[PDB]
Amino acid sequence: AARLHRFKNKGKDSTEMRRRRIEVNVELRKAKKDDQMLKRRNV
Amino acid sequence: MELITILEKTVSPDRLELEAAQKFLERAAVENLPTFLVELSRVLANPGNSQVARVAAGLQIKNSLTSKDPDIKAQYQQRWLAIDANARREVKNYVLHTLGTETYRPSSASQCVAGIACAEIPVNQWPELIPQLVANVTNPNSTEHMKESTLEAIGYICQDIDPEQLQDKSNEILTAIIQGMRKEEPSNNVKLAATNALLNSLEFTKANFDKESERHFIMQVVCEATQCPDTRVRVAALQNLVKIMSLYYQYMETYMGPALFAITIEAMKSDIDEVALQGIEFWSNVCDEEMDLAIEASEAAEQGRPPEHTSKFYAKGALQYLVPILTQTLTKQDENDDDDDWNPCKAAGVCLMLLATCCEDDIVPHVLPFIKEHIKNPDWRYRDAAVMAFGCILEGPEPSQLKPLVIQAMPTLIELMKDPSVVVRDTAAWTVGRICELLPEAAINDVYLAPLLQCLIEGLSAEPRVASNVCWAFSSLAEAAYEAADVADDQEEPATYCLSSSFELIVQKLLETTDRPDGHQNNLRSSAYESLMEIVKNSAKDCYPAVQKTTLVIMERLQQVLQMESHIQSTSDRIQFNDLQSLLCATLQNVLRKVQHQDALQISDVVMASLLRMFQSTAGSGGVQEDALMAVSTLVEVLGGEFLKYMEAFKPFLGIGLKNYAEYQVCLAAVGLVGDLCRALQSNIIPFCDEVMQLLLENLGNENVHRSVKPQILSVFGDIALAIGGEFKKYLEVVLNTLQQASQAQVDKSDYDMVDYLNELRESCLEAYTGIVQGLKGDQENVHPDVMLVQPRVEFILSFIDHIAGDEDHTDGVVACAAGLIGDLCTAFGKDVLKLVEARPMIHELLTEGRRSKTNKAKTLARWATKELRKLKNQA
Repeated sequence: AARLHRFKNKGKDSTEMRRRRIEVNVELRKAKKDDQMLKRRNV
Repeated sequence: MELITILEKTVSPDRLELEAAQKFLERAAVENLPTFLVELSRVLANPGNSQVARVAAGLQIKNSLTSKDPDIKAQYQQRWLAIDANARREVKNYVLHTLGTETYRPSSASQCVAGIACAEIPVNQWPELIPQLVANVTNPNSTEHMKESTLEAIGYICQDIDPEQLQDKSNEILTAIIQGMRKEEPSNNVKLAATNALLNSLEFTKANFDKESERHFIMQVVCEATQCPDTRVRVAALQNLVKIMSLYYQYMETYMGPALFAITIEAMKSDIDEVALQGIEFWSNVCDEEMDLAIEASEAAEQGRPPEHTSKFYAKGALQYLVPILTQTLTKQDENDDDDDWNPCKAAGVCLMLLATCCEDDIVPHVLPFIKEHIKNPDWRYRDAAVMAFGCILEGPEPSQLKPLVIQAMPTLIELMKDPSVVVRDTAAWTVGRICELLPEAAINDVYLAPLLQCLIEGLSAEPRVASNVCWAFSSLAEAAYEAADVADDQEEPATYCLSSSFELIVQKLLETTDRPDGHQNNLRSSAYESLMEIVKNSAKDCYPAVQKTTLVIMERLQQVLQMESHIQSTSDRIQFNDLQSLLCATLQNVLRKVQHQDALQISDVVMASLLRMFQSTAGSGGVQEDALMAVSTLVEVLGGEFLKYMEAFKPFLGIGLKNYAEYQVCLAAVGLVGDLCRALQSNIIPFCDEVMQLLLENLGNENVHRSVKPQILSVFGDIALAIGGEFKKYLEVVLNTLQQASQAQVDKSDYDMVDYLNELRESCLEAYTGIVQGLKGDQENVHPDVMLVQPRVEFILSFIDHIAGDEDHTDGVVACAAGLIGDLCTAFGKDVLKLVEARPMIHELLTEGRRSKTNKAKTLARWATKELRKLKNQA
């Protein structure tokens, strides 16, 4: 079809930014999980 | 009444006739499918009927036979095959004789041919179809209409029906289409019909691709067909040639020079739009597949294996004749610039941008003379491409050697941000925006920072099309500053950096631009809000009063949202409201994570009430509440163990969140919320555990939910036991049975989607076992007597990872938690598991590759697993 998602900054939509934000949050959730767990286990 | 008149009325301009005809045809098809279709086929087969009626009959049968939604089409296929063979064969007689009796350039019956065969081919009840079509094309006495009608039907056959059902009959069809593809054909319409049908059937022509003589025969046609005087044949042959390149790049080497590359350059010189576009599209795919092959080459190089596929560096040996023409056609812009239509002007940039990435550092000398010479042109046309091509080549070359060019052109860029040409200022905004993201250090230089920064602030007050492009520059500039701030200012959080001097000025300007009435144009509001999210997220310690003021301001913005839920009169208004509510809630996450614990107390009550009412404000539109509850979790992540003040006023909302069973995202976020709740509330979640656990087990039994949510549901079982301790015994028996059942499920290895799906599924299974083992273990004392409840299951748990260790798909995440679980199991019993582990040597090789695993957490769990294994052996 059309690859219009590469013309300067037209490939930055409301839905596109939504998935970018949530994947950051879950990694922080992942990071906070192990960091809390690792500190209680051993250095 | 006569059905011929019905076919005329469905095209006549009368609303009442259309619904009456549609109702009668739909009712008759359901009432008597076989007889009515036979009657319809009889009428259309007659050449004496009016062409309008025949077209109407063709589309009506097309609508009944096929649709847009695959599920509706699939059940229609099952309905058709249930019809008796004589009735099915009766319409086959008329349909195969209807073609060639219509003077219309498209064939109405061709769509009908596709629909019937959608169910006939899988059941193979019409085996004489394919041989019949071959004879029609090969017949020299056939008329022009009959030739093209058969070819048109052929294209529909290979476009709608699944490719697997046509794998066997590829040889016969290809023989027919080539016969009608000969350049000796006088009629041009036969050529384009053959060209369109040819490209639709390139996915199962590999059975004919293996023969080099046949392969040379097929390409002999398209190379000669490209030179056809008709413009439609020119693009169609090239368009077919584009798809040929996309698939069979491994064998196009022998003809690229003598036959292929000569046409593409010539086709790219055309003053017509499509001819130059398809040629540009062709060479873009060459670089694109070169990159993917380069990825495969990079994948094989590190592993040491020979590359299964190898490229030939076409892009490097063609940019000499590609850049000058591409740059020349890059200046074909228009005064009435619009972003709605794809045009060769914008098509030029993306192909040039793709070429720069593909050839990496071999595009710098071919473009610098053009930009340096036309950057001072009196007309904006040449200055537009002089700066646009500068940004389009910023990616791919290494930054250090590109520094001398960008540093000297920066003083020109700011002046170019002031010329009266609207397009150049819009173009310059992207270039400075691109240069900030890709070149952090160059974008921040005090000799040019203050003039550049002042231009950016003044720039956003202009037309929205240039305000949108500069907002992302502001956000990237802050991120570039942060990457330079942590190195210089402090180590864990910046205190005061360069942008801090103008930080308080720009942040309120971003608040101002969000209030502009033209925020919808070029997604201005979403651009500013995202820019506002990043600039607040990246601040300095001296900016605490600045972020404090906007925190109050955004709270007042929430107050504005409170009293506007009754202003919905149009659907688009709700859509913007849906977008607006998501942005503010997302912005709440950034500010709540960048404030002081004391400052959070005052805003806790107002936000909690605001979040509570906003959850219930959206009775429908489940998308917005997906962001709501995760925003609520962010409050819990920072507030601490003081959230019990609202727990009694949160259970019905938490309960109904898991009671959806329709949307997987909300419950996927909901299981995160309860995980976040227990992770902070610690042992105060005991009275609330009974309500969620009973409902949570119900989700396990129901299989109507999405497959993706199941591992996350199993993920929350382990952690809740870690908080309460040894009070989970009342639910321990139930979960193990579900854990037993879930671990029993297995699937084959044929489709990579479900192959990697089970990897994360068994990954969730491992961590669930870790939580209950750690939960009953307590805090510091020895093993509790509760460990005997899971004692009989440890053989099964070790057996489950025995199969995982025996597998060869694997995932770095899976191998990590398994090693961590072993340490927990070793702590659980020790000597008891020693006999169990010795009977399973596959876990020994599964832990040795843990050392191979590059992920650090895999290493930490790997050393954790082996250190306790030695202690168990050294226990006695």
